[PDB]
Amino acid sequence: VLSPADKTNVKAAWGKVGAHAGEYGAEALERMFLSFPTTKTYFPHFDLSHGSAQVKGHGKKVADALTNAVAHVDDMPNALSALSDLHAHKLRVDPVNFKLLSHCLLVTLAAHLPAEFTPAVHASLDKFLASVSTVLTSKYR
Amino acid sequence: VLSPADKTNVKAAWGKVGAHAGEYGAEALERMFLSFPTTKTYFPHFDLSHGSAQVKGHGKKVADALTNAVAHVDDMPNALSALSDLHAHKLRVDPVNFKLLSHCLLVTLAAHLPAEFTPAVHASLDKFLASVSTVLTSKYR
Amino acid sequence: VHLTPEEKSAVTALWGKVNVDEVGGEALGRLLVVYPWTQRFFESFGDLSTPDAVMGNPKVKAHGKKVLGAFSDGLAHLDNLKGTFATLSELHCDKLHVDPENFRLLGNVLVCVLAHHFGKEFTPPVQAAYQKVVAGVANALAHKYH
Amino acid sequence: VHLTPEEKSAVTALWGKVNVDEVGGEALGRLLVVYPWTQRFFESFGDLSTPDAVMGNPKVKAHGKKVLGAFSDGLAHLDNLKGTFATLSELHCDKLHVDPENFRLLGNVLVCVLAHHFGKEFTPPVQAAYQKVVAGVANALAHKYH
Ligand code: HEM
Ligand code: HEM
Ligand code: HEM
Ligand code: HEM
Repeated sequence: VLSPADKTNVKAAWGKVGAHAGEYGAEALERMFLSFPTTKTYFPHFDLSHGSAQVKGHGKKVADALTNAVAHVDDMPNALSALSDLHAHKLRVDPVNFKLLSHCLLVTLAAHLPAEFTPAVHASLDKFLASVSTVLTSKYR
Repeated sequence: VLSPADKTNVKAAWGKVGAHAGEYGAEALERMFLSFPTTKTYFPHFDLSHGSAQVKGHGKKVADALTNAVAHVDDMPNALSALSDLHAHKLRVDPVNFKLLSHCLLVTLAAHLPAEFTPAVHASLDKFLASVSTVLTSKYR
Repeated sequence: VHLTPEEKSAVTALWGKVNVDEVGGEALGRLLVVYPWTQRFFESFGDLSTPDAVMGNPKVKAHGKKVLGAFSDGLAHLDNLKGTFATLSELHCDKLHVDPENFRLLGNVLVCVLAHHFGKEFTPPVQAAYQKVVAGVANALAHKYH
Repeated sequence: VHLTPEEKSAVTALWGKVNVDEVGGEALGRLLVVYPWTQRFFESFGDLSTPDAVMGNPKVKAHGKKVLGAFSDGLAHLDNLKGTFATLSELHCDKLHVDPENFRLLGNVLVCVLAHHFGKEFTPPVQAAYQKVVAGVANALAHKYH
């Protein structure tokens, strides 16, 4: 349930994302930490300040992982295995949180890709992100 | 995930249910109606009172499905396509209600499998049901 | 909700830049597109067949106005959100039986829509303030569920 | 919670047959086995590796006793849950920062357990009644999340 129409749209948006990916990724986190403090809880060792090179640094990682998923869009479960493990077993993130992070990514994607950010597209990304998350928590259910 | 382990107990417990299935689906429905009345909103063409033939018949229908699903626990997607379309496109059931009816399923299972409702089995029946819901709502993807 | 002043301000500020006749329908529209099961409530509206269809339905645009309006009395009454939204709560819970999760969804999209129009202006801290309000609002509508 | 007096009776009457030393564990333990992200809150209890690891853990069982404690406590004061769980909302929302949907989870497993223990004695109507007790509690502990 990532129809082609869907994959395409995803592709394009992320397409238009390019290099900004890192900063965008960073953007969503800060947005997330700021809008949902409770999530800071997983980043104790972190500098969760307005310009953390850590936060900068993580944003890239996340994005990089997002790009990669985009790329193996029909093999996520596989392209994401390692991450799924880290997230379920080692970090044990309350599944609830994935909903938050993804809402933050969208919001960011919208404020940066107005022209692309359309209904059809908004719907597609959401589904995408939904999947990525699903996969990231498959280690629970 | 329906690890092999999972697929087991599930078959174990479901098998254990056997001919009682229909009566239990009925319970499970009845349980939902009483506990989450917001759910009655979807069966206006039914007499929902305790006697309820209408409900009994529906119980059988749902019991029957969980079955073919246990059967094709591997490929429930091709197994439930028919139901998914109906629930997602035709009825637009709000996803959340699946979580409800599943809880009432668990709760019906527990009550009739005293010796059989183990923490492990409980967990496996929980994932099976969740999976089904997923298929059931996959068109919203 | 609570908010700081400079919080309560910037919400209020930005809200000022909001084209009312539009935002409501963008929001309500996108909801019926991204979370299609919500259409069940709006069956009478007409063609929801496609995004464009939904995005252009006039019952959809018109109702959106009504909705954004409620957000407006709400913005003016950040404390008494409870009281503010009380009649709506009955309507929504008691008569319509909408599931509360659906309010979080609606608010969340209003946010994507705000982000959508304001771009860089809709900074993280603005979203955060805005996040509070949407939540307050959601709660308030869910009251009669409690 | 409201609870019509026949619910009142029902509930109450049920609880009186509950082995607290033992239901408290079934519950907490099953939550740790069913919704495993919950474990992170109890690193300290030690081995939680497995259902069996989880069920034989005394620490767990010990704690489960504390939980049904608050349960009866609250149960007794349906009229005023907020007062009963004051300190609770705090520890949970404020110090532990536990997501509230989890509180929701604990209630359902408690329900599932009762069902496991009483079988047919645990009727739909009764279940309905506790279901209200549960949500009522859950809400109370969330309060300090506003
Ligand atoms: C779109 C969903 C997500 C993606 C793509 C993602 C990706 C990643 C990646 C790539 C890493 C680090 C890998 C490495 O160190 O090589 C990581 C670590 C982490 N993730 Fe996620 N993640 C997601 C969701 C979440 C959510 C919802 C949370 C909850 C707050 C979360 C919390 C963490 C934490 C705490 C770490 C590790 C910090 C450390 O290095 O100590 N992740 N994630
Ligand atoms: C495990 C979850 C579910 C299963 C296995 C299931 C299964 C079924 C089946 C087998 C039917 C009858 C199909 C036919 O007519 O051939 C049906 C119809 C229906 N379902 Fe579900 N369903 C599930 C969840 C739900 C939920 C959560 C709701 C919402 C309350 C719901 C509402 C309905 C309604 C209103 C009908 C229509 C009956 C009629 O046309 O008279 N279902 N479902
Ligand atoms: C999220 C915050 C929401 C606000 C502020 C809001 C506001 C309103 C308002 C102002 C009305 C019209 C009452 C009047 O005529 O004065 C209304 C009606 C309605 N609302 Fe909402 N609403 C919200 C969420 C939702 C959601 C999530 C749904 C379902 C997906 C929904 C479904 C409806 C429907 C179906 C009506 C039709 C009323 C009628 O004409 O009978 N609303 N809402
Ligand atoms: C749902 C109803 C709940 C009740 C009635 C309850 C009750 C309690 C009680 C009585 C304590 C110890 C207080 C003391 O003696 O000082 C406690 C502590 C704790 N609770 Fe809960 N709890 C509930 C839900 C949850 C949930 C869902 C979680 C996490 C998934 C959770 C996590 C914890 C933790 C981690 C502690 C540690 C406190 C310590 O170690 O002393 N609780 N809870």
